[PDB]
Amino acid sequence: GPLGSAAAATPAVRTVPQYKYAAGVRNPQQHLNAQPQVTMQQPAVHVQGQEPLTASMLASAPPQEQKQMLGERLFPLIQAMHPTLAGKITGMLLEIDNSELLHMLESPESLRSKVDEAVAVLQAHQAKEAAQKAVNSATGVPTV
Repeated sequence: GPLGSAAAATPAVRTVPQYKYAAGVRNPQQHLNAQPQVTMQQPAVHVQGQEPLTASMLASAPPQEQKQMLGERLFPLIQAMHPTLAGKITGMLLEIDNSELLHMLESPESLRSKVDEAVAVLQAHQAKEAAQKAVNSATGVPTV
């Protein structure tokens, strides 16, 4: 790496790291009939809306909301990823394990994978046994 941010030691700064570790534990059958272009496994969902919120968006406001839109502007965006399951997801992303707060700002996919994952954590902390008694740690008058 050029600067002292990450650590991977790879001159291949063109492609993204292989985050998909395909283990060869399964039985490698034939099914080698996939030569032409595959149009399946991908619905007809084009991009009609605008650019969503993520790490890229965060880096778009270095001297502005570099540490804000990550969990204070993503709210209207999460509702898209999850059935209006937001309201706390991204807001949590500014207080989660902290590692998700870092990865989300460093990857245009982390903010999404860590958000969706934080959802599993939000639901487990919502109406579950993770009910908090402290009501003074909450917000008072919502700003705009």
